[PDB]
Amino acid sequence: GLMAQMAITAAGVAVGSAVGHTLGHAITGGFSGG
Amino acid sequence: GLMAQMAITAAGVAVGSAVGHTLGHAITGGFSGG
Amino acid sequence: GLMAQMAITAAGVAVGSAVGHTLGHAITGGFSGG
Amino acid sequence: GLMAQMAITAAGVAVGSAVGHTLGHAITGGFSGG
Amino acid sequence: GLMAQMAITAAGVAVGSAVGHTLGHAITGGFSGG
Amino acid sequence: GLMAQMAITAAGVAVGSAVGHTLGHAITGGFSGG
Amino acid sequence: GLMAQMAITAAGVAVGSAVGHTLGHAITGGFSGG
Amino acid sequence: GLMAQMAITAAGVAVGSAVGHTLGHAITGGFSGG
Amino acid sequence: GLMAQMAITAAGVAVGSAVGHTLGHAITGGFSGG
Amino acid sequence: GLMAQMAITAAGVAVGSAVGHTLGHAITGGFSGG
Amino acid sequence: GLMAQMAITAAGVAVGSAVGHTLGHAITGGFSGG
Amino acid sequence: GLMAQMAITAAGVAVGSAVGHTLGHAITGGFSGG
Amino acid sequence: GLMAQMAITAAGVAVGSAVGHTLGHAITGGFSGG
Amino acid sequence: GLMAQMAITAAGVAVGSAVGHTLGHAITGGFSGG
Amino acid sequence: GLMAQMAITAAGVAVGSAVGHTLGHAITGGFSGG
Amino acid sequence: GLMAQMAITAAGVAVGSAVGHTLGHAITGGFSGG
Amino acid sequence: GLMAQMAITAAGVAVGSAVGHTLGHAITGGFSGG
Amino acid sequence: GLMAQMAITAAGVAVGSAVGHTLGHAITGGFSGG
Repeated sequence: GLMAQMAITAAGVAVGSAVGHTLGHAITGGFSGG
Repeated sequence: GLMAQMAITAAGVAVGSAVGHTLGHAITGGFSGG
Repeated sequence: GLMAQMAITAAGVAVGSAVGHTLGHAITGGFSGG
Repeated sequence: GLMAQMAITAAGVAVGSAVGHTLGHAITGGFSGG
Repeated sequence: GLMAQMAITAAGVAVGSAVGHTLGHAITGGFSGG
Repeated sequence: GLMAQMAITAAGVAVGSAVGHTLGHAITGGFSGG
Repeated sequence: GLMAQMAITAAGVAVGSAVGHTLGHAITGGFSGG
Repeated sequence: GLMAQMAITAAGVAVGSAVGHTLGHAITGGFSGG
Repeated sequence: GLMAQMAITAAGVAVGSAVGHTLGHAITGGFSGG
Repeated sequence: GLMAQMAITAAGVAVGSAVGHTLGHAITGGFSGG
Repeated sequence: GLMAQMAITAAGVAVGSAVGHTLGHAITGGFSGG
Repeated sequence: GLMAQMAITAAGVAVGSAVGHTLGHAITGGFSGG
Repeated sequence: GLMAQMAITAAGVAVGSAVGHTLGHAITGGFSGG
Repeated sequence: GLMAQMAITAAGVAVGSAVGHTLGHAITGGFSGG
Repeated sequence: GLMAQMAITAAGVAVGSAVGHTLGHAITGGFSGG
Repeated sequence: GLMAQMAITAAGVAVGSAVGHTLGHAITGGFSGG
Repeated sequence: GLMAQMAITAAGVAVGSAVGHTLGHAITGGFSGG
Repeated sequence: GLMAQMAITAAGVAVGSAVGHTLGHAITGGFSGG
């Protein structure tokens, strides 16, 4: 029984082009993870 | 019995082009994950 | 018995072009996940 | 017996073009997921 | 016996073009999922 | 015996063009899913 | 039973080109991880 | 039962080109990890 | 049961070219790791 | 002005079960394609 | 003006089960493609 | 103007199970491709 | 103007299970590719 | 103008299980590639 | 204008399990590549 | 204009398990590469 | 214009386990490379 | 214009475990490289 607060599971990834945010956390301001 | 607060499961991914946010968390402001 | 608060399961993904938000969380303001 | 608060299951995905929000959560304001 | 609060099951997806919201949650205001 | 609060099951999907909301939840205001 | 506050699991990654943020944490402002 | 505050697990990585932030922490401002 | 405050685990890495920040911590301002 | 000697264009495909020949060429004997 | 001697274009494919030949060339005997 | 003697273009592929020949060339005997 | 004697282009591939020949050339006997 | 005698282009590959031949050349007998 | 007698181009590969031949040349008998 | 008699180009490779032949040449008998 | 009689180009390789032949030449019998 | 009779180019290699032949030449019998 595993837990993931933020999970992005992509086994096969092939990106020809990606301008800007890509598969990440663009967090701004606040985030209460405690 | 696993739990995922934010899950994006994409086994086969092939992106020709993606300008801007792509498969991520563009979180702004607040998020209570505790 | 697994649980997913936010689940986007896409086995085969092929995106020719995607300008803007794509398969993500554009969360703004608040979100009570506790 | 699995549970999914937000589920978008799309086995075969092929997007020629998608400008704007696409297969995601454009959540603004509030969301009580606790 | 599985449960899905929000389910969009589309096995074969082929989108030539989709401007705007597409196969997602454009949630604004509030949502009591607890 | 499965249950789906919001179910949109479309096996074969082929969208030539779709401007605006498409196969999603344009929820505004409130929704009591608890 | 493992836990991941921020998890991005991508087994096979092949990026032809990616200008800007890519598979990371662009955190600005604050983040309460304690 | 392992825990990862920030985890980016990518077994096979092959980047043809990546200008800018790539698979890292572009943290600015503050971050409470204690 | 191991813990990693900042973990970037990439078994196989092959970077053809990467101009700028790459697989690191571009921390500016503050970070409370105590 | 494109030409296709054998064309089977099916944008959205969802096959629950298919025992035997399925969406292919079961060519036996001869075929003069020159 | 492209040409395809044998073309099977299926953008979105989702096969639950397929016993036997599936989306291929079961060529036996001869085929003059010169 | 491209040409493909044998083309099977399937952007999004998701195969739950496939016993036997699947998306290939089961060529036996002869084939004149010169 | 590219040419492919045997082309199987599948951008997004996700195979749950495949016993036997899968996305290949099971060539037996002869094949004149000169 | 490139040429490929045997081409199997699969950008995003994710194989859960594959017993037997998989994405290869099971050539037996003869093959005239000169 | 490049040429490939045997080409298997798979950008993103993620194999959970593969018993037997996998992405190779199981050539037996003869092959005239001169 | 490069040439490859046997080419298997896989940028991102992640193999959980592979018993037997894997991404190689199991050549037996003869092969005329001169 | 380079030539490769036997080429296996895999930029990012991550093998969890591989019992038996793996990314090599299991040549037995004969091979005419002159 | 370089030539490689046997080339296995793997930039990033990370092998957790590999019992048996691994990234080599298990040549038995004969090989005419002159």
